[PDB]
Amino acid sequence: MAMQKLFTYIYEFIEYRKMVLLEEKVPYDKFVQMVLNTGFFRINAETLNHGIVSVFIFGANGKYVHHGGDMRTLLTNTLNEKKHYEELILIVDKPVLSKKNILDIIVEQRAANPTIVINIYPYHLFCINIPKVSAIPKHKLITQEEAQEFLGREYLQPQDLMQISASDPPVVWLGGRPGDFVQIERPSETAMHAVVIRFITKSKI
Amino acid sequence: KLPDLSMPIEAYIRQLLVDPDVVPIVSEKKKELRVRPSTRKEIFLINGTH
Amino acid sequence: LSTMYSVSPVFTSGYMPLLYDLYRAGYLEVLWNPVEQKFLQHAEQREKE
Amino acid sequence: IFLNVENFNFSQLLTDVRQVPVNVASIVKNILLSSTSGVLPFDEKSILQKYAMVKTFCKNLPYVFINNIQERLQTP
Amino acid sequence: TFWADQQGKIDKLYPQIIREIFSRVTYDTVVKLGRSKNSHPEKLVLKAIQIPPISIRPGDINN
Amino acid sequence: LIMDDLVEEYVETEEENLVEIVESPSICEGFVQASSQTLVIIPDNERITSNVLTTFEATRLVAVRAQQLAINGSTMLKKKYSSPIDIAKQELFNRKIPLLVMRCIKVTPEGQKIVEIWNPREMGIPLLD
Repeated sequence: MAMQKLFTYIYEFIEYRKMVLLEEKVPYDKFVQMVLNTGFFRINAETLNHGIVSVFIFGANGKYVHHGGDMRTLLTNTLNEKKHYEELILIVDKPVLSKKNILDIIVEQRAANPTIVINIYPYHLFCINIPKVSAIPKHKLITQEEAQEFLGREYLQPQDLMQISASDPPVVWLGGRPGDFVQIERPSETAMHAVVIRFITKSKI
Repeated sequence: KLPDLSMPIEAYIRQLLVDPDVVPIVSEKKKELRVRPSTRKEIFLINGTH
Repeated sequence: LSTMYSVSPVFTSGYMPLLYDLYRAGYLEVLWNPVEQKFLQHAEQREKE
Repeated sequence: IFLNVENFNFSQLLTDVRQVPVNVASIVKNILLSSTSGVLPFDEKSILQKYAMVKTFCKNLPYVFINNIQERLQTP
Repeated sequence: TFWADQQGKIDKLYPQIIREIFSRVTYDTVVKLGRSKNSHPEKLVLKAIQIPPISIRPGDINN
Repeated sequence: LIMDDLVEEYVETEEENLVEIVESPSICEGFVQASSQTLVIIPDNERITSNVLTTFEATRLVAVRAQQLAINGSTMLKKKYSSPIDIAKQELFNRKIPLLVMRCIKVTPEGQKIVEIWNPREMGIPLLD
């Protein structure tokens, strides 16, 4: 049921990122038909900063996740269009994150376009509303000014803070980038909730 | 230390190479100037390789 | 009480040292009860002993 | 908070009791027992003043984590 | 013991030969290979070993 | 031929997984001394640490004062006590201790030792008597 959950939840992922939808929305059946035929589905979203975010939903048995050359060609072609392309999101199956060759083309493309953010994510990252999960506390990105004043009061450097990966599901849904700060309201059984600020580091892959 | 001009061109270039800042340029084909560094020395060839 | 017990007083904004000294010696009751002279003489008796 | 805690646990039930540094009710009971009075007459000014003191004390409570100096300065 | 195998040509890499090899390594190569300038391979061959203080070998390790 | 005192060969198995260029100048190699620090005392109104001595701080103050009274003994106390420990405890309680508490908040890379200086004679004392 991975594809159904992906279809219903990727759009709320886009909305939670405060991104306006582009193109249109297609039914489930047409969605899986495109996924099986073309090998992937592409969703285009626009950020508040007038940038463009493209979400690529690849198939588990698709050719684009079995041959590295096809993925290289797709990334080169998509990055060759005329759009701001703030972030590229590629949603793949879990074993695809283990096939080292695909990760190698991902790294090569990331090096090719430094200003362009390319991240590859598993299916389970978008198969549930992550911010609504009970076990996940409320994560919120704090601006650099608030983080700087907090660090100045505490006589701390950003590297002294507790770390959080940019591939952390709450951070992914927030859109946090490495070097940013996330304020987390965690429930507490000693103080009846607490506030912690974590430093966003390099995403796994 | 402190090389001296008394000797012909030897043991005054050798003592010069004792200083890390003084690096030589080597051709490996010319026989006019041949010195043996007292210690291990980093050199550059006439083309540029270190 | 300073002349009779090691509670040499100082005053700060929150008088936190004042309360801490009223805790070690006992006599925290002066904050809400008039007493004062009740265990002042008890302090005299203790110092004499 | 403690119903959310129930949700990501197997058998961690919401409880009415908490571990706190100060047992306020015990302090109030001790002061009332040591009080040389009882059933004070109605006083609007006194009641409102006590409410204001409690509200200010709650507002200045996190200053026990810093010092009396910052509490006096009312720094953020 | 290290052995130098040149397509079947077998010759023993003695510590003196190894020091001759390691003394030709530049500090540029050492740095570009992720090693500190205090970790030059020339220090891996010892012509003067340190006999420890008698405080750690009281009157067996002295045999 | 039978030897009993074996040494039990010792094995480590879990390997660690820690995650121009000239010879060396007189700066990169060397200078182990570490640059001297300047004492940046935080102003009294900017201090954020507690105005109450911790039991660690009060205990250390009493221990230091009593050890100093062991070799010295010129005391400002009024009542005479027969032990340096009691004298130091009463000095702390009578707010006559001649010591100060420095709380090193941070050591900066630029070479500043940012500290808060606290006077135990204007502080809360948590000790018993």
